[PDB]
Amino acid sequence: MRALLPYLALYKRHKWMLSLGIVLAIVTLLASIGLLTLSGWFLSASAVAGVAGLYSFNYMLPAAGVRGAAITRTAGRYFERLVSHDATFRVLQHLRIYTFSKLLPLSPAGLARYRQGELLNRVVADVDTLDHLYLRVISPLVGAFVVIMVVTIGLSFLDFTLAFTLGGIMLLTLFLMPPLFYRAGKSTGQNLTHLRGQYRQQLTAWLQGQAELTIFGASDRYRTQLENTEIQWLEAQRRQSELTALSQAIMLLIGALAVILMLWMASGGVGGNAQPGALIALFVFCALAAFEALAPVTGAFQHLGQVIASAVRISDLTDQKPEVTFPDTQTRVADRVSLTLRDVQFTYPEQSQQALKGISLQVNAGEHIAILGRTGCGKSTLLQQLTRAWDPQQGEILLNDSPIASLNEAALRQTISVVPQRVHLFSATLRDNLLLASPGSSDEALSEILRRVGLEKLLEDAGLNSWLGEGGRQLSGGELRRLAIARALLHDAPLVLLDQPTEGLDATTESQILELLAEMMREKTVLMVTHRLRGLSRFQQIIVMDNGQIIEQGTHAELLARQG
Amino acid sequence: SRQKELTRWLKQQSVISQRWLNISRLLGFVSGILIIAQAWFMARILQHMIMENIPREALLLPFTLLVLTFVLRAWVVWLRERVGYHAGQHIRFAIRRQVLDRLQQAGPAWIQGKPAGSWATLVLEQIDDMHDYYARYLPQMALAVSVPLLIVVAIFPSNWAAALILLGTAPLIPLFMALVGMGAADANRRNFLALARLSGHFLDRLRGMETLRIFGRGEAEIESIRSASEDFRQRTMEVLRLAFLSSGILEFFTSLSIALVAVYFGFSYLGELDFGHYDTGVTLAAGFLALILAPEFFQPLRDLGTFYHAKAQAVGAADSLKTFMETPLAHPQRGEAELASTDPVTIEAEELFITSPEGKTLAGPLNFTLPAGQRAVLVGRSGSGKSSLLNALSGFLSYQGSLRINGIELRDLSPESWRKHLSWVGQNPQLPAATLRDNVLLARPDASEQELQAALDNAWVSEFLPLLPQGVDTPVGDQAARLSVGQAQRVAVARALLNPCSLLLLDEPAASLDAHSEQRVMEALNAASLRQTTLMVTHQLEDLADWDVIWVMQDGRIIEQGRYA
Repeated sequence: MRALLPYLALYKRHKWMLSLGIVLAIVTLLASIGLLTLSGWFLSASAVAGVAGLYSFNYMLPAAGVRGAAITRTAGRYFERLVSHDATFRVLQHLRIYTFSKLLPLSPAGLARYRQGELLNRVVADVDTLDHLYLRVISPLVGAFVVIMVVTIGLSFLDFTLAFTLGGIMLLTLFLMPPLFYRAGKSTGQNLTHLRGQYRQQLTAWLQGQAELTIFGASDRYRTQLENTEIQWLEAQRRQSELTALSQAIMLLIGALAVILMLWMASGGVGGNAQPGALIALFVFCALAAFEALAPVTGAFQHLGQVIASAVRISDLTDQKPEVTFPDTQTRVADRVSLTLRDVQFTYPEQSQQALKGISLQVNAGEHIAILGRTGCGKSTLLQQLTRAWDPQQGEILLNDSPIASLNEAALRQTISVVPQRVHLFSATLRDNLLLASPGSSDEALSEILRRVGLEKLLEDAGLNSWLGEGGRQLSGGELRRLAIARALLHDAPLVLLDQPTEGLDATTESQILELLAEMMREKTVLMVTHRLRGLSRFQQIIVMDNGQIIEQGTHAELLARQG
Repeated sequence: SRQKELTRWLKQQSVISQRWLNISRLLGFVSGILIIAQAWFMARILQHMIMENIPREALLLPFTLLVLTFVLRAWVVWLRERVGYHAGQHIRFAIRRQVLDRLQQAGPAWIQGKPAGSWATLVLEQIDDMHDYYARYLPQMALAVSVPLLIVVAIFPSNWAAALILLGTAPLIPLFMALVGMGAADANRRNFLALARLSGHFLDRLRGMETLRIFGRGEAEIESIRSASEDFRQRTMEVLRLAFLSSGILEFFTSLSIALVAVYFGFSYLGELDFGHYDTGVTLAAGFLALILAPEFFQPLRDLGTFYHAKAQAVGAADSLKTFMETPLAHPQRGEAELASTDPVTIEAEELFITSPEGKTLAGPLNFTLPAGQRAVLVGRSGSGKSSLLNALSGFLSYQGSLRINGIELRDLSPESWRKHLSWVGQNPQLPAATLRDNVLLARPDASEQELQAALDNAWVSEFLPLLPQGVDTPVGDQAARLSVGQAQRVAVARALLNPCSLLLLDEPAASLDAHSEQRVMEALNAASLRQTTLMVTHQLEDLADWDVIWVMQDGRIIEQGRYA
């Protein structure tokens, strides 16, 4: 279709490696057809000549052709598999960069409406199946078409009415069987995918709700409709396996019609010859050997639908506009912050909650604001506006008497270092996990900062060479929390936003971090957002808020009196 | 040792459809027979009109028979892998019934161990990985040994030299694959670690884009994707130079065989070579039979190469499935007794141990008595097995000890009829019905609407009904039709209170709920905990003064048993 237009421009970056992988597919298929066609003719020509015509018949040339066609068949297929797979991996790099460059400016906002679980696993499975457009679809379709044309052109030097029936049948199934079978199996492809995700959600809600289904007795009758979805789902997989049966049986009948037509028509006469002799087998063995060019064709076009499916599931995901835009004013980050937001009344999309009811607070440079609010207060939503995940409507956020919107992304990210509640281990070497904060940091600085934070068990063995994340030295909560703080210390931003630094930590670690925060993040404006009441005594200011509104503010006291 | 043991498992599963896996072997033999019949008829026709110049219409009988051999082949091909699918569907349908029977019986205690996403790859992805092994690999593994051997038997009476070119490559193909298999397996272990941490590199960076933006590394992790994609290509293109050499060996011997057959026959008809034929001049029809069948000899082994990838994934998917069925499980004993009355029951326990399905004891020796129809809150430290006692009373955990319900040991009680007197309100709200109207009526789906309305307002689920688009029948599926946590919990309360119960269990109902709903959840339950004996585990120590008994549970033991004194 036309959904592939943005992605066919990525295949054009490497267009001489994809063309070489198709030319080698044509050469290999022409060598397979030529080897059997020449072998079929060589047997007939020599048998007719017989012993009497030994000296008259020149067998050296056909004997060199079978050796030549056999070598280019084996070497051609080896290099066609190498060149076409190598070009597939090169385009894969361009598909991944293109997908990542598009999903990045909309990382917090656009992907929030979907669910991160399936969405992120779907993008990887759709980029992987866009990468297989060349091998599954283009290479078999274009390799077959040129092979059909060259065979038809080559056989027209012998008989015109014979080359256009073998070429005519072969072309009439390259353009008819793939569409007639994509159209025949389109409902099943939709029905099967709908029933697969329907069984998945009926199974997840049957497993996750097994405690609440067993007690009320519905565990048996909610499995009965779970097994009736599978019965319907398995009947939509059989109907898809009966279109592969019909396509292989029909392709065997069309390759049988061409062989039988060549036996009948070419025996009547080949090129105005009453007794063609050895030319009967040249056309019969061409029809026999020319239909493995059409073996991949019918399963290639159904693959185009799956590629069309995945080419639009990404081209709408990557074409939704970014929530915020960063003007490239080329500003310079200041040494101090003095964060001030006069008024911020912000509401989520498709939500009437309106978490910020127009709050106001002023932070001076070096202060240690500690916003307190129970769960559901939308206190973390305040930290979203400061990093500009969402821009507020009818709100004013200023940063050193300059609005947050005026700062370019290159300087805003350097002005504010935030430690998120969910800290992500990048599944890379520990040196590559903390150089994310500050790329220019020397190797000595990494060890020192990782020491002062208290992560000494990481530097004990292979401290900067060990592999963290998946398939490596996984970190635990409270040992991963010191990594988020370690990154914020490398980043050295004047403002430090902490989002629940001690949400799930025991007494001994929480006490360390609160001192860990105050000792090192001492000259830096800190705006810490928690629902815990322990360490607020060292903060120069405390903000107590409920349902996006400031109730108890200006309390230099340890905590809200009632909260104690 | 293990991979051999997994393959033996895949054989034990392939018994439901052994009838369907025998017709794929039989139709492989029949499809092999029709190839010789096709090839022999074509040679008979071709020789007649080439050597004996017999016209088209005098060969009308072989043409009529050659069509049948072509129609029969197409029928067998259509018939052969419809039988193959029917074979592979029956393993998938039978095993998926065994997996679900293993999960339903294991109960919610064992199910909750893993995320429901990792359970639904076992039931959906792992099991469907095994179809193309019983449907396409196993049938083809036996068509790759019959058809090549059946073709040689057909050629041998004609020539022992044309049937020796084909049979000559039979030992050489697996011999040369082993030589290239040493180099391949060397690169499959050197590059195995690097390609395991580079394959999941994109999804690694693609997830955690929120951490990449907040540090400004968005433009510098494009270069990482560029280096992790250039390094994954170079390493895979080292593995593939050897995986396409083993594949291309079969393509080398299928064209050497056609070249040798064509040259040997072509030279034999000229007089240079005369060793193959049985002292009778080799005929044109004897050279077409061997040339037509030379590509058909290697086709079964070529298809087997493409379907061989299904062999590996069905063994990997048999590793996850086999260990799942070989985990020992301790599950509650199926009782047979019943409850005489629906009057609220009395709980009693002495030296009670609660055993996990894994086999460990969560709650140590604990003894308590709960008189009929008296609420009793159970508060304790986190991780101290306080929630395990609620599961053991529900019948989800097996216990060694004494736990009798109303004077009858809980082991003897039939779960189907014991849970008719039981109601529960979990910590996280889990709504398994399609519509919000059927979630409330989950206890009994045919209850009168007049009664339902009295149950809806009791739990105060009706106050936020207008906010929902469709009202009572608003779809409540987890995707795009959700409710608030304090809203999907107030409908779990209505589900619990619709049908009166003898024992009602509460597992931290007011957790991670907004202050607005927490007020209406509790006072809906604080009035529902008096009609029947209630055992609540609460996180908040506040406002428990009007609770008959308090048990403090530390390390799975009742240490402080008091009345909020």
